Amino acid sequence: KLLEHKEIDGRLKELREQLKELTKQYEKSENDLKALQSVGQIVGEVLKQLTEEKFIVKATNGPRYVVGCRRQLDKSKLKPGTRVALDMTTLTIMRYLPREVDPLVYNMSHEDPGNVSYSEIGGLSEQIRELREVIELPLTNPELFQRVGIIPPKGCLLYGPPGTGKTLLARAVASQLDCNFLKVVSSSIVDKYIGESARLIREMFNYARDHQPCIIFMDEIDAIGGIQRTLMELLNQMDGFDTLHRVKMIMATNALLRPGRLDRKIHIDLPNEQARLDILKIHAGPITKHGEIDYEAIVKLSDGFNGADLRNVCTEAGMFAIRADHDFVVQEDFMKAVRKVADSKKL
Amino acid sequence: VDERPTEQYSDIGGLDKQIQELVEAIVLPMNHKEKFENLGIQPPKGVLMYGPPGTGKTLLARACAAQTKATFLKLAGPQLVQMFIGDG
Ligand SMILES: Nc1ncnc2c1ncn2[C@@H]1O[C@H](COP(=O)(O)OP(=O)(O)OP(=O)(O)O)[C@@H](O)[C@H]1O
Ligand SMILES: Nc1ncnc2c1ncn2[C@@H]1O[C@H](COP(=O)(O)OP(=O)(O)O)[C@@H](O)[C@H]1O
Ligand SMILES: [Mg+2]
Repeated sequence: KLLEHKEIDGRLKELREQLKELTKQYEKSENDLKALQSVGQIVGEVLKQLTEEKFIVKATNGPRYVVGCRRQLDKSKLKPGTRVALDMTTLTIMRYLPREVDPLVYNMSHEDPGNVSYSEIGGLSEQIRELREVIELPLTNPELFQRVGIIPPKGCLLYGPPGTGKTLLARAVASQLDCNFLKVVSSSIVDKYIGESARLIREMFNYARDHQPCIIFMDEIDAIGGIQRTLMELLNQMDGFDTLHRVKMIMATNALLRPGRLDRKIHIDLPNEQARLDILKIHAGPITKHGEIDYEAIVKLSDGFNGADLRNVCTEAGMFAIRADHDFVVQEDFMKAVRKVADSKKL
Repeated sequence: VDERPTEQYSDIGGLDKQIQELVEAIVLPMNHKEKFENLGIQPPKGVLMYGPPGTGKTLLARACAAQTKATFLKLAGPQLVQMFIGDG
């Protein structure tokens, strides 16, 4: 009879678990009914602060209303520009919301606190040294700079062959700090005349301060808005007045070279063949190669003088292997591409 | 594309390098995939066909659409411009 009684316990215990689940299911049904009475609240920005109990809010896609805060809200949060959710009937500010998204801000705010070793950018040990000598001392010991008296070390320049790794230099030196490391390459800062400024010159330093150390990286200044007087006024504005969080502009392209207009200028040498080996090794690392592969004689026949020249030569080598099931590139395969790209670049 | 226009690659002349480039950058990565991941070479995400007018860019696009099992989704620049804000 014990087995039968235990059998009944199985049916009884099954019902108990089921009813518990049903109660959990119903308790959800009650929750959604309560949320049903909930009503939407319009979204707007607090343009101005008229008084303690009066606010000016511009609805997202409607008129601007003068409204008042609910009550138990920290009026400190409701600062000009803060998003708020007005009540649909009383139009009273009920709660503050964080601001996000925005079309233009994708590269001027994003921070990249990564760790890219200088081995990634090969053949520029000397060039990277100057970056540290230029961006390390100002960051580490502002006291010694202030002790001497000369505050602003800003400026800098990396004129040289196009795209031979200029961005990487600002990345390899990003080993310490350089978190935000924004890029504004020839755009949004002067735009020929003044087109871009504050909202395209300060918003920069803005996140360039509300965050860890960053690099403005106004690369390719030779293509800004495509004017010189505006640029001269551009580089002599309050930019260096603040210099927040040791953010150093690192323009790089090809009496404005004096201190206060352009700091140390470094010319990036054409990829040295002995350095060219360094590039082929790092660049060609990821591609599945075979043991017999040799990165020795390629440079002798590969003097393209462009960093990207080595990247596609490594990649275009794979496309050589795309035909046929070759999972690895052969020494001849690389020579096949080098004799192609090193000669194709001539056209 | 539901009518599947017909244009064999033989109909395209004078562009053997470009046809191969487009097939290898828009077709080879499409139906192979795992092979490319094997060599770890990132296939380009898009192809921009630029040249003097009438060079045959749209003809190569038609040939790819005809000789590709992929679901071609054609469209025009003017088509993605509408009066209502955000419609495009
Ligand atoms: N290389 C070519 N091989 C075959 N046909 C070609 C070639 N070049 C042009 N044609 C022919 O001439 C015309 C070329 O224009 P097509 O329809 O290819 O668009 P397109 O070249 O992109 O022109 P558009 O610049 O006006 O868009 C087509 O009728 C095409 O068949
Ligand atoms: N010396 C180098 N070391 C590492 N990568 C390089 C080097 N030279 C070129 N590259 C490759 O080229 C690209 C860098 O181009 P970049 O110099 O930023 O162009 P631009 O100067 O127009 O911004 C990177 O994708 C990188 O992989
Ligand atoms: Mg066309």
